[PDB]
Amino acid sequence: DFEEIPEEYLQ
Amino acid sequence: EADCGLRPLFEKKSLEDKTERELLESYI
Amino acid sequence: IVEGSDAEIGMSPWQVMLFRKSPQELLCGASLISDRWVLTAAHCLLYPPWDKNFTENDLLVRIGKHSRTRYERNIEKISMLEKIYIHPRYNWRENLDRDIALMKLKKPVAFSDYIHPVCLPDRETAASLLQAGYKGRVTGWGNLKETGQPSVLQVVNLPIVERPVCKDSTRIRITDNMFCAGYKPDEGKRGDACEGDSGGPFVMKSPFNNRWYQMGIVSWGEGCDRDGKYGFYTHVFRLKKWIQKVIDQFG
Ligand SMILES: N[C@H](Cc1ccccc1)C(=O)N1CCC[C@H]1C(=O)NCc1cnccc1Cl
Ligand SMILES: *[C@@H]1O[C@H](CO)[C@@H](O)[C@H](O)[C@H]1NC(C)=O
Ligand code: NA
Ligand code: NA
Repeated sequence: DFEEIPEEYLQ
Repeated sequence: EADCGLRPLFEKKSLEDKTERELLESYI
Repeated sequence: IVEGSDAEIGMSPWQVMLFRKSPQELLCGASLISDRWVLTAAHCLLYPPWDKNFTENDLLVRIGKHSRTRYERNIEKISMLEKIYIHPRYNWRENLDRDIALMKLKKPVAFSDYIHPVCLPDRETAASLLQAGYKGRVTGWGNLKETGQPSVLQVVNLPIVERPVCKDSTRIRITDNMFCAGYKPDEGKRGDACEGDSGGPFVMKSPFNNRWYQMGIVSWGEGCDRDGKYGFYTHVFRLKKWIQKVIDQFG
């Protein structure tokens, strides 16, 4: 339901 | 900090939001 | 938020969204109180009855948001957590007494038109404004009704309620570390926090210095926007000594 956020923030 | 609670798009430009007056009116 | 309205752009620039990394989902509201500190409800991070016990690496905070679900490129800023601090006497066992937590960000967030901290109350501002009938403002991306979800941040203004009325509305034991707010059945108007609004701010605009102060944290209720029920909020000033101790020691 949420737009994916930039991968940099999940590293 | 010293600038807390002053919103860039409202207080800082002396613009009021649509319902803040409702709060002020209740502060009797 | 039930029976509220869409926030204006930049209306609540201290609004923070607590976001779960995996699965990606909204966890709670929160508020920005400085460039490195975020305030929320303890139950947003720790609530054993529901098997909730988040650690720093489970979470992100998203600051400067308006849309609930969109990634707001060039506007919102996403920050990782350095450390979580929960009130040592937070009562998750009984009644959510002292429902407060701080989160220290790994890096300071840059302030902007959409990102700016709220003030915490001193004793006098609290004494002057925390009075029955005085209205505060609650914001969040939580559910629009008890039993759906908003496109953008919601806002509702609600009056503080007399303590005896708060007490008489519920079987749960209330304490001096809580206050309640909402309209009475006879007053006509409506509105409440709901699921998903947890941890967000109850704010008041001081008529003395025209600054916004966070008086409460969305803590608990029984249902959402029920007649004869009221929302309960952590009393931020009553717990400010703890807030200050944490910030002074770990800042
Ligand atoms: N419904 C419970 C009532 C309660 C209160 C104290 C102790 C145990 C249970 C509640 O609000 N809870 C249980 C734990 C967290 C909190 C919550 O959901 N808060 C968010 C909320 C949900 N629905 C309506 C209003 C609110 Cl503030
Ligand atoms: C919650 O998590 C922490 C750390 O993983 C743990 O030490 C604690 O015992 C857990 N339960 C609590 C605080 O009730
Ligand atoms: Na009671
Ligand atoms: Na109600």
